[PDB]
Amino acid sequence: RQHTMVSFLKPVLKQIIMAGKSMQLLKNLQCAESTTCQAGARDAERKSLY
Amino acid sequence: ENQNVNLTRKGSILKNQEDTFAAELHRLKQQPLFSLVDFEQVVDRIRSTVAEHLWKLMVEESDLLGQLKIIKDFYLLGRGELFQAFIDTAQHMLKT
Amino acid sequence: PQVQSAADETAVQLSELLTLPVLMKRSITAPLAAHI
Repeated sequence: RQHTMVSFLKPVLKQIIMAGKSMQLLKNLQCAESTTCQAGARDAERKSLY
Repeated sequence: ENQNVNLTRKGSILKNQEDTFAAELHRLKQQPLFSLVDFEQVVDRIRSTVAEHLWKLMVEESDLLGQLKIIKDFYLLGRGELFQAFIDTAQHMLKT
Repeated sequence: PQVQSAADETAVQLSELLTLPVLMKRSITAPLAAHI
């Protein structure tokens, strides 16, 4: 149902989808252990989206 | 540990750094959140150190290359002229 | 050290890093091995 679009995210829903797709690709592409998994800012130390 | 049971008291590959990794694990225990990333990083560092020391022991101390060369010469018939001469000499015994 | 002070914290640092059997082994056999 077209109604499944989140209205508050709808203006940014496309960018959100693109970011999610890129991250899903990177984690889903068998990347060599890319140094860009920096041991620095943990996603737990990253302020959560909330 | 199994090799050090038979090998003379050669210390750990990491030797005194084992306690350092223990201290890192204690810090991880002190971490309020379990991070798989930091644990995996420490485990990978220890693994890499152990693997490099093991490779050095195997190749220089344990001469893995010599054993592979022997296996090639005999099991893989690497000494093809030698195994050919052996076949030529033993054919009467091994044809039966 | 083990359990012989109060404020001291290193006295148990090995006891938290190492298990009691392994700690006891390390603590006893090294001088034991030296004397043997």
